[PDB]
Amino acid sequence: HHWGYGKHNGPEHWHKDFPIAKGERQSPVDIDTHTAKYDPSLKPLSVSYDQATSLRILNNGHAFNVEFDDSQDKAVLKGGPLDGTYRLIQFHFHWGSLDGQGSEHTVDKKKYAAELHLVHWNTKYGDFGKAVQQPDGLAVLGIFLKVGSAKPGLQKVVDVLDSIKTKGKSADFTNFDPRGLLPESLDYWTYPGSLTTPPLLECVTWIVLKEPISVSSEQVLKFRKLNFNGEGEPEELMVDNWRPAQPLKNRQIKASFK
Ligand SMILES: CN1CCN(C(=O)c2ccc(S(N)(=O)=O)cc2)C[C@@H]1Cc1ccccc1
Ligand SMILES: [Zn+2]
Repeated sequence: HHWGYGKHNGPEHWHKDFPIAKGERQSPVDIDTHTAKYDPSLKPLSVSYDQATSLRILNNGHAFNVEFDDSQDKAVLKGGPLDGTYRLIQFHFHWGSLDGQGSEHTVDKKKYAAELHLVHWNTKYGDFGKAVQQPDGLAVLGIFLKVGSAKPGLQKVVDVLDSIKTKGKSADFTNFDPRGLLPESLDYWTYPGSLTTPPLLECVTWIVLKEPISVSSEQVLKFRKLNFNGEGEPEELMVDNWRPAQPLKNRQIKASFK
């Protein structure tokens, strides 16, 4: 009876195995755009993905992860609110059963069709497993997806999903360039939070881009053909793999822009 996104094991149940679910810096949150304060001391974000080495794509039963070689400073996130150098380890998405839901963060209570999480760890902690034990261990770059025009740099991801339909399937996924998933603007909101899945560790500096990317209805439909289940198990479509907004509590969301 493991955690997931069903009626019996979904987000309202997680606190029983992961009591930090009710903690003081849980993610995601609603971004109230009128209350977020411009912080003119925030620096521009530095996204340095030119030497990124993608390796593999994995259906983990909760989402799919595009994994990178993080054994050197190849694809890194710096600046913005961050002190030091954060290495890209993987990206994944959260999405809905319908275009009107799927994002984890909301903006003035608006839900987007999906949300991309580019996950990075602070190199001062040496490995990802050590970093998630620290309050400044991770930086997750969050990008909203809306349905409209296709995102050409997403199609190589969409086209491999048939090969990883079920939990535990992986596929080679070399030479994928995550720069093709970014919007034009790097304007962002930032706040201290958590992993949005168990173990819900309070180790993330969230950086949420204001500008969503557009994907096509056909691209997101292909996300919704994935399976939560393993091969030869009853089919349960991988949809609505998002945690809803959690209480902001004693936190301030800062804006990089006016
Ligand atoms: C390493 N795994 C397995 C997968 N996972 C994560 O690494 C992770 C990353 C990003 C997010 S998010 N949606 O961007 O906030 C959520 C979870 C969870 C988990 C983390 C973990 C940490 C310590 C002990 C055991 C497991
Ligand atoms: Zn995520």
